[PDB]
Amino acid sequence: KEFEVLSFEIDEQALAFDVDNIEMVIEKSDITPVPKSRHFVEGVINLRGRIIPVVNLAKILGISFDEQKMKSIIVARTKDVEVGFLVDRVLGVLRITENQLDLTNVSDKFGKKSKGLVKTDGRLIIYLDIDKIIEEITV
Amino acid sequence: ALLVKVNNLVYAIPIANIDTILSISKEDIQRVQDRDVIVIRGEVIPVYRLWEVLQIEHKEELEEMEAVIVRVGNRKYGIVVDDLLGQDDIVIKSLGKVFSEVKEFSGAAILGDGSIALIINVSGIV
Amino acid sequence: MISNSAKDVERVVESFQKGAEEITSFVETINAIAEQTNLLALNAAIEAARAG
Repeated sequence: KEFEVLSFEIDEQALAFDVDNIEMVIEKSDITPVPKSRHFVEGVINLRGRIIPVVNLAKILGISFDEQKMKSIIVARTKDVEVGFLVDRVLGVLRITENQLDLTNVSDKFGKKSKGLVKTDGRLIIYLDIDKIIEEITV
Repeated sequence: ALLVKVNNLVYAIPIANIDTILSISKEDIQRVQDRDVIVIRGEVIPVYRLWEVLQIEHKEELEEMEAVIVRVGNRKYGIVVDDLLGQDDIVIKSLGKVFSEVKEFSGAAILGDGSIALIINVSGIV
Repeated sequence: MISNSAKDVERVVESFQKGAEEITSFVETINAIAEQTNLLALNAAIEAARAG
């Protein structure tokens, strides 16, 4: 099936989740600190009249990062909640095909939260599932 | 609420519960065999430093500090704050579902200049 | 006579350095009284605002 996903990297590792689950993208400016915050969250911002949490994606997944290099908040959108994910550079919208999609995630930390792995143009773009990632951050 | 600031961050204090607002000296404050106390009117009040009970980095050096005495049940504890912003009747919103474990705040809020301010729970700090 | 007159400038200069520390402590007191009046008024106000 022809799914169109939002492509972006963290420490030269490619990732992506669907465009279906996107609210917007912004640059981090004054994220309000919440005292006694769990290790993977930065704080909260007001966007589109709502109070959006800004999580730090790589600290949920279990992968490397730099917090002065990372400066892009990708704001997501499910029926349940809208949450921003702080990361590095962004690429943009990519239509993927099932023919170059593999389901092997046996050795991955976030491999039961990954829909697959897209082997497009010599890159290893891992396809995430927003739902199961948001179920982990909730308390 | 009475809007107060620490680290230039807005924290609202429920007006109804209060008992007084007092600027205390650094010489007075003492410890007995537990956390900090202050002898006020010959009575002993358990003083607390907002930034300590919230676990946030703050100023090192002593100064003459402003304290708000808040009442709970049949008693009352002291809350030390840095600066006093200004009162207003605010709108309480939810803290959020990533912050469920935090007991010190009952609810966030959007102020008139668009600033975010959390509202302190009077029974959340011991 | 310019000796005696110029020495009488040091009389005015050392009279103004005495008056400067004088007025400065009187103004540091008007700061204290105002900042205490501010905290006192905000207590009347905070205690009045729940008294019906």
